[PDB]
Amino acid sequence: NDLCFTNVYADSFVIRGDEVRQIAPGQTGKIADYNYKLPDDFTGCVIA
Amino acid sequence: SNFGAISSVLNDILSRLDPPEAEVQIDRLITGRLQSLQTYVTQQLIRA
Repeated sequence: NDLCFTNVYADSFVIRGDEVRQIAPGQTGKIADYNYKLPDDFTGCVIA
Repeated sequence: SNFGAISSVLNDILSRLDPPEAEVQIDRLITGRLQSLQTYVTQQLIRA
């Protein structure tokens, strides 16, 4: 609540509970590899 | 020298470990390589 942001994106999708692990920087597995990749220097929040 | 990294070969680190954790092993290794190169040039300035 103290900051300002240059631009903001909100990305949305559904996955299995045990795949939520893969939605983080530098992870791997079918989701991270073939569906949705975060950059290694990601700035942001993941919410599920 | 290892400088307290898990091995002293960059290709070994990168084969053995995933990117978020390989990075701290590489960073530890390049810190010792900077210290040794910085030590060499300081001795060469004093000999010169």
